[PDB]
Amino acid sequence: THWGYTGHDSPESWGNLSEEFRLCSTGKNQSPVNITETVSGKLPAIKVNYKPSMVDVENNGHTIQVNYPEGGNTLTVNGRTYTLKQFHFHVPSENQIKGRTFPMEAHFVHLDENKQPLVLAVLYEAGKTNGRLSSIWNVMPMTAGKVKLNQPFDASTLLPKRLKYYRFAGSLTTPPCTEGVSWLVLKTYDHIDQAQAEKFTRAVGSENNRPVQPLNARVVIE
Amino acid sequence: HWGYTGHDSPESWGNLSEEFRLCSTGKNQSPVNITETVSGKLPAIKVNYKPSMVDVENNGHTIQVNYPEGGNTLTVNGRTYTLKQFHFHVPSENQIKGRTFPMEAHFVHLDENKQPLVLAVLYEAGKTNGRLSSIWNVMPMTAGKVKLNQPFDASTLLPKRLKYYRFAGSLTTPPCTEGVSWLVLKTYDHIDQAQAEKFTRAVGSENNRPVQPLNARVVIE
Ligand SMILES: [Zn+2]
Ligand SMILES: [Zn+2]
Repeated sequence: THWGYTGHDSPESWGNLSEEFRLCSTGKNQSPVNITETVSGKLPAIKVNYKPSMVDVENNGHTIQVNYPEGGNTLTVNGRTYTLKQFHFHVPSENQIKGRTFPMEAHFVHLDENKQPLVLAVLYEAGKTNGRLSSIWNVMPMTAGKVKLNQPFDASTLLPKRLKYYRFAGSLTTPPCTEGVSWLVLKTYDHIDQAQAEKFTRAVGSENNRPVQPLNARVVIE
Repeated sequence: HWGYTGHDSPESWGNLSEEFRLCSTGKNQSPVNITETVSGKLPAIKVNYKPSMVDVENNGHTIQVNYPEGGNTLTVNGRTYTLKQFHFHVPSENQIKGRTFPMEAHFVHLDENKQPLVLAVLYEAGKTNGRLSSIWNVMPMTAGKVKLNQPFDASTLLPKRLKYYRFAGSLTTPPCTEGVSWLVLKTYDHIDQAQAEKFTRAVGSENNRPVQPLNARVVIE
């Protein structure tokens, strides 16, 4: 069913749209969340192996998504290898750190061999222009459609130096709100100019952040 | 052929057809005016309604939302009833201590053995009911059936607290069949004047049957 962020299709109503979106309102391990209290722990290191690839940018009406038709771009964590399937954006951010909403947030969606999803999240602070995002921003479809990127894109450039992260379990922030998703939110933020965030919104048609959900029985580790 | 006005009013139903004789001779007729009750430990209601493809119908006596497919159920005491349809009455048919409400909704269920169960929701005059808007928008003004294209979840029409009044009754329209389980929710929902009047206009008149004596029945709450 059609769903959105405004009108009668807003996040508060996703569960009433179709029986398949039921977990959006009944789930107890939903995303995004407001990270306030955390438990300090010895978290395992992240091994990222991204390479210049043949990707295609897409405007699906909900976000601007960069699709990877093939494998080869991976993330290894605690012995398990996850393959990057796609990455997209949210303006403003969905997850919050101590009540702070960020200008933008990127979600790098991965899937392991058993099809278990893992999302790596990057938060952006308001500031200097990001040239690393220009290659995608300049070809950004202003309307619903896909555009093949002529030059190979290297997602490695979109990741910080230090890969320390916050770890918790959650779900997809969009319908059907499937749970069983591991979330790794990077502690080191990147940046964007207020104008970059603005062009995004204009292309999508509205802010596309889902409101924060209750942590419930969950503990966030840092 | 029956109605609420003209020569075929509720008070005459039993006289207009041998098939409608129970409307005048029944001792366990609905609706009723709930005044005196017996406090008892009633079983909790388990409602399992979901977004479904339904059709809206103006049959000349009410505005009805039909469910051709199964999947929407109500469970009480291990028994499971499947929602067949829900309709409305303006003003309400049942009363609580002499009080008639602006509107009343009837959710008609049937179990494996075709035993009818009616869940009733009463509405007070208040703010605009936005959860009824979708149905109200496509509401056929003339006798006819229209298939609501977007899915409708009847759970949005029910309050969080499901306490209810329990008594046995009948259908409130001919042939006034008895053996009907009635569960009237204690918590009220709301509608505005416009919505109520809009309903009367499409149906063509007030469609509430006058209250019937309880006789040997007792209402439990
Ligand atoms: Zn996302
Ligand atoms: Zn009725």
